[PDB]
Amino acid sequence: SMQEEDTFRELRIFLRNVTHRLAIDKRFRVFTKPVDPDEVPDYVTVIKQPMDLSSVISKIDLHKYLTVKDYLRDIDLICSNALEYNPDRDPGDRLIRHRACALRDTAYAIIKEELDEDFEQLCEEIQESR
Ligand SMILES: CC(=O)c1nc(NC(=O)[C@H]2CNCCN2)sc1-c1ccc(N2CCCC2=O)cc1
Repeated sequence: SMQEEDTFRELRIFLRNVTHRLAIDKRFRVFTKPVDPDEVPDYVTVIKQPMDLSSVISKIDLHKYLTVKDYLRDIDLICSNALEYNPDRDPGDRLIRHRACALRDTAYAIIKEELDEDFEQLCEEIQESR
C-alpha cells in the first residue's frame, strides 16, 4: 500500500544514515570497499559471500532490506567474513578482527539506541504479509 511504502522509505533513510556513520569512521575503512580478487587472490578461497559497506549502500538503494534484521544480517556477514579471513595470531589479523567486532558492536548499539522497537515490528509484519 501507500502507507507501507512510506514505512519502507523511512527504514531506508534510517539505514543510509547508520551506514554512512559507519563508513566515515576511520576504524572501518578496511570494510568500505570490496576486496579486489586480483590483488588478493586467496580471498575467494576463504570467503564465498563477500560483503562490504559500499555493497550495503547499493542494496539499500535497490530496496533489498525490508527490516533492520535483514540489514543486520549483512553487517554480521561483514564481521564474520573478516574473522574467517583473519583467524591467526599475527597482529595484522588481530587488528582486523578487533575492527570487525567494533563494527558489529557499533551498528547494534546505534540501532538499539535509535530505532524504535515498534517501527521495526511494523516492518517485520509488513514483510511477513508478502
Ligand atoms: C576485508 C579483510 O578482511 C581484509 N583482511 C585482510 N587481512 C590481511 O591482509 C591479513 C590476512 N591474514 C594474513 C595477514 N594479512 S586484508 C583485507 C582487505 C580489505 C580491503 C581490501 N581492499 C580494499 C579495496 C581494494 C581491496 O582489495 C583488501 C583486503
